Amino acid sequence: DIELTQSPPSLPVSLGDQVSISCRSSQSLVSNNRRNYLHWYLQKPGQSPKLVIYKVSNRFSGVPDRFSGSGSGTDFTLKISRVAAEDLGLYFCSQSSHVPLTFGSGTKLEIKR
Amino acid sequence: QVQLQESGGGLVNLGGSMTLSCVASGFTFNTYYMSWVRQTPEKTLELVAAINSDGEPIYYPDTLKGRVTISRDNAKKTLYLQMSSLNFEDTALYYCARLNYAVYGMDYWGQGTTVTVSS
Ligand SMILES: C[C@]12CC[C@@H]3c4ccc(O[C@@H]5O[C@H](C(=O)O)[C@@H](O)[C@H](O)[C@H]5O)cc4CC[C@H]3[C@@H]1CCC2=O
Ligand SMILES: [Zn+2]
Ligand SMILES: [Zn+2]
Ligand SMILES: [Zn+2]
Repeated sequence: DIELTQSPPSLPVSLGDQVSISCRSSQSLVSNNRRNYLHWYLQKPGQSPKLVIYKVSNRFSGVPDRFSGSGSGTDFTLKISRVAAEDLGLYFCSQSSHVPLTFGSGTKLEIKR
Repeated sequence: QVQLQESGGGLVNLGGSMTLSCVASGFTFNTYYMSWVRQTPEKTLELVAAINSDGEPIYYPDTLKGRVTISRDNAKKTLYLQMSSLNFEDTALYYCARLNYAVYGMDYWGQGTTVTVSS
């Protein structure tokens, strides 16, 4: 199906850092009528997944100003202008352009040791 | 506030069955497509099933065809998932997730219910 590879699998950060995470699609998301249906979820530790961004750049309801997304085709990026403690957890990209809807390999945002 | 609460998980013997429930509140449940996503120990996420507001399944993976059933009781604002012939791989955290027309994907997710398959 469509594989979504997330780089890096783990990202050690410091609060206040500006980070960019990647999601590479195994197949183009512009091959049909559902162009770039690429979304991002945050799974905070001990909590359920929350929608951050949908359709590459759209900030979902309740998503702070510091989150943004870019990309077209096969390479998508999620950017966090200033990491807060509430931003740590597992980030999952997901595509709904093609059937079935699939989820990415994940990027764990964690405090740098 | 949109709320989703799964229930019914627990310990199951190899080859047994599971019936999960997800009761919805804070929205008009009968107008939303719904889904079940399972999360393995490895934190991998996988779509198990999807249903329209009409109660018709719109998706099942072929790796489970014959062992899964997704249903809804709109009046009870409840979503169900039935799975039979459980194997060691069915062990996961099972989440119900609301489907959003604008996202064309999941918006809200419940807390999840755990199914633990035991030999
Ligand atoms: C599961 C799925 C990915 C998600 C796709 C989706 C994602 C969101 C979605 O939204 C639903 O849209 C209805 C509509 O279009 O009228 C509105 O009425 C509902 O209020 C809303 O809940 C609908 C669909 C239909 C097909 C689904 C695919 C089938 C195969 C697959 O992989
Ligand atoms: Zn594939
Ligand atoms: Zn895949
Ligand atoms: Zn396709």
